[PDB]
Amino acid sequence: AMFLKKKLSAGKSVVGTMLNLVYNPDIVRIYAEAGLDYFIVDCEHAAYTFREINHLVSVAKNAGVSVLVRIPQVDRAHVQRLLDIGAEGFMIPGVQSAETMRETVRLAKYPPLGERGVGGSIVTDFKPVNWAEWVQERNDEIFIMAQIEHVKAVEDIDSILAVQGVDAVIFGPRDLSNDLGIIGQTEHPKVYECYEKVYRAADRQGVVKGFFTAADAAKMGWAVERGAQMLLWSGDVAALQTYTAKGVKTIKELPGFNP
Amino acid sequence: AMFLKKKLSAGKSVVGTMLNLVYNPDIVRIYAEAGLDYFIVDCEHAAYTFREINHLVSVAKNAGVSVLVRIPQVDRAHVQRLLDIGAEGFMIPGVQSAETMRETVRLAKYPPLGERGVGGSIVTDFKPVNWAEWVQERNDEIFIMAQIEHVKAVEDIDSILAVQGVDAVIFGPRDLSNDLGIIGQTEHPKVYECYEKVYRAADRQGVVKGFFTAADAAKMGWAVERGAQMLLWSGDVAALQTYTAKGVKTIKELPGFNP
Ligand SMILES: [Zn+2]
Repeated sequence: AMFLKKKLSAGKSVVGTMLNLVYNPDIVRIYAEAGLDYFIVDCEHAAYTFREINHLVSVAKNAGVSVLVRIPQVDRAHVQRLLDIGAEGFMIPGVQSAETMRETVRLAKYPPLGERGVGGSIVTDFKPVNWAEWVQERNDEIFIMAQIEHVKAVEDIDSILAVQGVDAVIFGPRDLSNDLGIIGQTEHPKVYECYEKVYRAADRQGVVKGFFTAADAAKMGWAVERGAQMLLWSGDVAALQTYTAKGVKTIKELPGFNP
Repeated sequence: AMFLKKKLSAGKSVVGTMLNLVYNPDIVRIYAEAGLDYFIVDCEHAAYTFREINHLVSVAKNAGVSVLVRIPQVDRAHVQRLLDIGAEGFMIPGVQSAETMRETVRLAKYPPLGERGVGGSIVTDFKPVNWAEWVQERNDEIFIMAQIEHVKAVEDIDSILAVQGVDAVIFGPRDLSNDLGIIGQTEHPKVYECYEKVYRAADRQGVVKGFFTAADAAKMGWAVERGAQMLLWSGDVAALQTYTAKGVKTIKELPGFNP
C-alpha cells in the first residue's frame, strides 16, 4: 500500500516529477509507464482540490506510484486529510525552523509519535487491518521532506534536520536564489554552496538527500554523485511546453513553410 | 471569432496537434504560447464531454486558437452542438463516400448551404449580430476536413473531395496502413503512394492538403514541399510520454544511480 520509504530504505535512487497542470488521473498511468517512482502535486502554486488528489491516488495505489503533495501551509486540514486520502507524504515548502518540522510530524504521525487521528474506510484503502500493528507500521512509511529556500534555514539547517520524523531534505532553487539576492540564477556558485552545507547537515543527521532540477535531466549528475536518493526532475508543464514548442519551431522552419 | 479558414485563405501554413488526455483548459494557453494555430479534440478515441469542450473553447476564443473536433460519427447531436458551442469545425474520420461529406455539410451549414439550426447565446459568443449577414459569414468560416483511412476512399477520392463544403483532406496513417495489410508500417512506400493519389485529387478539386505525422516533426517536410497547409503533428500524450521517458532514462543512466 506504500512504496516510497521502502525503496529509500533499501538504498535505492528514486525519480519523481512535479505535477502542476494535468488532473486527468491517467497522468498516473503515463508516469508509471515512463518509469517514475513518485510525483508531487503542487498545492502551493496550483489549484488542485482534495477530490482531484483522491482521483490521482486511487489510480496510483494500484499502479505502484507514490503521490506526495506540496502543501501551502502546515495545518491539520492539509496534513490529516491528505494522508487519510492516501498521499504517502509531503514536501513542506520554505522550511525555516525546527518548529515547523515538529508540527508537521505531530500532525502526520499516529500516537505515540504524533497526534494524527485514526479514521477508517479510505484510510486503510478500504481493507481490514489489525489496528494496533497497523498504526505502528504506517508511521514508519509516512514520508516527510523539508524544502529549503532561505539562507536563514541553511544557517540553521542542523536544527531543522535533527527533528525526529524528518525523512529527507530538498531545495527550492528559485526562492533560494531570490533570498541570495540573485533571483533566477539557479546555477550560481553561491546556490551550490548552500546545497553543500545542507547536504553535510543531512549526512550528520541521517536524513535523505534530495535534489530538484527544473530543465536538464543531465544536471542531476551533481546530486547523484553526492548520494542524493530523492531525485526530482522537471514537471508536466515543462514537458508540454518544451516538447511542443520544439516541434512547432522545427515545422515553422521547414523550407516552403508560409508564415 | 473565427481564426482557421482566414489563415488558410491567405495561403498560410498552419500548425496543430492532437488532444487526447489533457482537459485542464489551460492546455489552450500553453498551446497558444507554443505557437500552435489549432488543436483537435479526439472524441473518436477518448472520453471528452461536450462540457469539457466548451471549457476549452471558452479559453481558445480569446486566445486566438482554433478548436476542431474529431467526432466518432456524423449526426446532428455531434455537429449541431459542437459548432454551437464554438468548435470551428471537424475532422471526419474514415471518410469513404461523397454521401458522408454531403451529410456533414448539410448538418454544419446554415440555409441555404445546409440545414444547421440557428440558436443564440453561446452560438454568437454572447454578442449581438445582424442575423441575415451573420449566418452567411459564418457559413464561410466553418471548417470541414475529411480524414482518409481506406484504400477504397483513395480510389474514390475525387468523388469525396468534389462535395461542396469540403475544406481540406488529411490521412489516418495507422488505419490506412491497416487497410493496406501492413498495419503500423506508416512509412511504407504503399502508404505514400496513397498520399500522392489523394493530393493530386485535392489539387484537382481545389481542396486544402493536410498531413499528420505522429512522432518526428522533421517528417513534416514531405508535406510542406507538396503545398500542404494543414499540418498536424503529434499530440499531448506523445509529448508527455516522450519527454518524460527521455529524462527519466537519462537520470537512471547516471554514474552512481542505484536501481
Ligand atoms: Zn487535465
